Amino acid sequence: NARVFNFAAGPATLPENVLLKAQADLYNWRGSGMSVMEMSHRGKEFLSIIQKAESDLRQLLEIPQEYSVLFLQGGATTQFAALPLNLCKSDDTVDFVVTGSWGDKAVKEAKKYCKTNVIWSGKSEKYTKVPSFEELEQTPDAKYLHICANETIHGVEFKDYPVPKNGFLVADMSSNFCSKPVDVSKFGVIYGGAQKNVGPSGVTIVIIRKDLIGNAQDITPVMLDYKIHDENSSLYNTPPCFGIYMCGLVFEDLLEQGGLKEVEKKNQRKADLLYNAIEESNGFFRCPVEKSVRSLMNVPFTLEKSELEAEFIKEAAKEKMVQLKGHRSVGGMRASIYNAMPLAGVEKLVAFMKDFQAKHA
Amino acid sequence: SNARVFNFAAGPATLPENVLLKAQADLYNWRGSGMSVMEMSHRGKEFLSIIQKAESDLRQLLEIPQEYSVLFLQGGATTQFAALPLNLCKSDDTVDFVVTGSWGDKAVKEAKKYCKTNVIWSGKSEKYTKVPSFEELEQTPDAKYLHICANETIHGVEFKDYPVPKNGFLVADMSSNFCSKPVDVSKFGVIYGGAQKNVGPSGVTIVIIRKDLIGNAQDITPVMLDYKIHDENSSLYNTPPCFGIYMCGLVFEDLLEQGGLKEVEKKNQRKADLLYNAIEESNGFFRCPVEKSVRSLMNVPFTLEKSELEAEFIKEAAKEKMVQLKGHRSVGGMRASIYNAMPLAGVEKLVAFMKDFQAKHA
Ligand SMILES: Cc1ncc(COP(=O)(O)O)c(CN)c1O
Ligand SMILES: Cc1ncc(COP(=O)(O)O)c(CN)c1O
Ligand code: NA
Repeated sequence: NARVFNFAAGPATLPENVLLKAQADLYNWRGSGMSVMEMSHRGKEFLSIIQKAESDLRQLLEIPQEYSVLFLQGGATTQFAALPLNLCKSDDTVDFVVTGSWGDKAVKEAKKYCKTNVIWSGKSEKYTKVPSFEELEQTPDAKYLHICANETIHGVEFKDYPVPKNGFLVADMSSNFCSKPVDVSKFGVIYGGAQKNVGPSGVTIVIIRKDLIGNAQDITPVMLDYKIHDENSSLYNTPPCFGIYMCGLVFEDLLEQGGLKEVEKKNQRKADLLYNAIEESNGFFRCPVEKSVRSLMNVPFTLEKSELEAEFIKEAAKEKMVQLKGHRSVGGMRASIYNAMPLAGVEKLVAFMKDFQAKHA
Repeated sequence: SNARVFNFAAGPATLPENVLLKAQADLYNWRGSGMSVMEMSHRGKEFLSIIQKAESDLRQLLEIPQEYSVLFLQGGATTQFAALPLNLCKSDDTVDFVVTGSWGDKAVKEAKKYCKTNVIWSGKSEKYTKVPSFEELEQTPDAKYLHICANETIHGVEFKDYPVPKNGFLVADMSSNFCSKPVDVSKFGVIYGGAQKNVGPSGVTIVIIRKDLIGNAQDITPVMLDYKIHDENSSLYNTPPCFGIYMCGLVFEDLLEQGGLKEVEKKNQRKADLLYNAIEESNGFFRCPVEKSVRSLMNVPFTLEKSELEAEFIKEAAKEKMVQLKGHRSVGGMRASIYNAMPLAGVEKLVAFMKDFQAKHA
């Protein structure tokens, strides 16, 4: 049967023209006589691919030459260790602003390798807000400030960014990467797994200011050492070649769409349809997140009639809208609406919500 | 070339055509699920069926006993060079190594960050052409484990039988001969390897580990390197390399269809013999430096007496659709990597090419 509307939160839906391009290239990429999956990573074909992927990503996000771009394995969770291993001594302090459970996971891992100060946590109001930056009390000698830019489970997204009092800003942008323009120069490090907006799982992108590379802790595994990866242009060991190729296809296609200003407009448009449906529902559907920080990528919502949640999810799936189930601890629903989710999928969901409400009025 | 070439790359490597064509067919919509494998939730029922079948197929192929875990991880074999001593040793423990090539040497260097190392024997002095007699190896009396690289991909040295560890257990990097032949898994505490030679694309690393060795990692172990975390979450602690795992699953299923590892080994031995016999019968025109009894079935390094002709040999072979034959910078010459999926006809073409080349340049 046909392709479904896939609301999965990661891995996620990918552009159909990209998938079909990959299908067409799979057996024999451009007359090279082999698949990307069979290429030497030190061969001229693969080198062309990873170089074009880097150049395309630099163009898309406007990443200047003062920053390195690394294509790594291990997921964002590997970076939770790599960051303080590379950037801190064991007795340095990192500040965290914790706006959901991904930030909390980052804090717990960093505690192995340095000191951590959680200068603000949204937990007491169920992770529904971003703090006022002026009232944060930042540690005066902090090495860096870590945020999770888009909290995938909780639907809380930074629109503006804090200015570190000392040191530099590090952001986990896994679930909103390449969804909108970002002024990279405000950051020391931007990182994220590919598997929401830019490719399949198995590739993690690290964007790191060059003056911060080097001097990792002695216990840093070679495979977590940024200087090693940078000096070898992400080919220290065998990279995730097919994944990097797929990212390259996605980056190329985002440029063809008109770049990130255009991508942002589409994302804002389709998210507004869903949030407006929720707010106009007279409480039938509810989104807990404070309006100004509502994610364009992950939309958590509940039903006033909580007992109807299983029926909602099951009937949506019969209507080809899958993976709408929300997190264990609040229940309800989560609509993930990443760059490649078609406008028509969001419209189908909004129509289904309207009909469901009228039926269970 | 709009025909597929004979691809002698050392990793990533050639893969079976039937596997690639199955992946092509299903890439847009896997089995009416309505999405690609590349778009599936790792916590969803479709992907769970894929990873579970991949593990089941591998357990059958290798005859992995029930008391071993199978982990599908990211990071390559190089990440395991760190994860092994982090998980298995305290910081003042010792690991013994037999070093038969440069991959083992890299494992030693990384392990030193995490524990003490002892190289009992190195083949470096004879340019990595031999395996030591095992009984005379002086093992450390309290060594936690003994590490080998079962197939040294650059040097072409392959273990046929295995040493018996004295105090601890045996760990083997089988990256470049993984699923080329039967292995008595019970002889090992850990077998590991990147998928990218014999069983899949780059991005997936397999670790087969005895369950009683899991747990008790050093406090500084990253969560992503911790065997207990991966095992208790069945390799889904974080987001796994879903598509790579899928691809490995296809390869395992095809290796079972071929008749399993006894059949795979026969084919490997047969095609390797063709190439080694061509070299030995050439009256010194071609030379392999490796001692005969430990010559790899997977990677065949060889040189020309007239070394000035090596560049032409490689360029001319590539015009004849035999690519990636250049050998390592320290010895020059050539390296023919002839993994499971390398067709017999590719080895036949190279041998015929070698014959013609010698006749022409004799
Ligand atoms: C915002 C965020 N951060 C980190 C992660 C962890 O990424 P990975 O599974 O690649 O380790 C996720 C995964 N959903 C995420 O959404
Ligand atoms: C025997 C062996 N061990 C380890 C490695 C390193 O593996 P990776 O690039 O996946 O880290 C290689 C790669 N050629 C290898 O051949
Ligand atoms: Na201090």
